[PDB]
Amino acid sequence: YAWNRKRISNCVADYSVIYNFAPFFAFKCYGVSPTKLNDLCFTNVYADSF
Amino acid sequence: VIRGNEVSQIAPGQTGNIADYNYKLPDDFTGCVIAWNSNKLDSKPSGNY
Amino acid sequence: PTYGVGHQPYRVVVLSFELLHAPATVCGPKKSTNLVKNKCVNFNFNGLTG
Ligand SMILES: *[C@@H]1O[C@H](CO)[C@@H](O)[C@H](O)[C@H]1NC(C)=O
Repeated sequence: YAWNRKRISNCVADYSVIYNFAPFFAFKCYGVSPTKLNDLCFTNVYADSF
Repeated sequence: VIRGNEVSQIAPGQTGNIADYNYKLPDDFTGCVIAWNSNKLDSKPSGNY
Repeated sequence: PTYGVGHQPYRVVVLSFELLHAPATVCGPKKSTNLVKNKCVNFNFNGLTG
């Protein structure tokens, strides 16, 4: 009910360290694919943790 | 033998670490992939190297 | 063994069948039948029906 939102901006994002940081199975995306996240890029990224 | 994060990487049309440098499958691949956990046999308390 | 479920070792066996172009060598368990001719029959030649 009090989920924390973190704004990510003004940096270079590498998504290959997400597997090193946390022990999960599926990097379940909806509008994109996991293997193509390092090529194209966005405006802002938000992280919501609960 | 691979890690648990990269079991889904053994598929036609994948990129990254295993699929680009170690084991690549063709785009028109026909066949089956069988994967199961082997933490009992392929792991050690000191670290399996 | 103290790692998470995403960092466990996994054994992977990949079976790679190739479709039939040469005469077939490996085939599943099925009983063969005598060959009949000049009759409207259903046939099964090396897995393809008709
Ligand atoms: C998380 O951070 C703590 C403190 O910096 C560190 O001891 C720990 O190893 C980190 N976890 C991972 C998986 O790197």
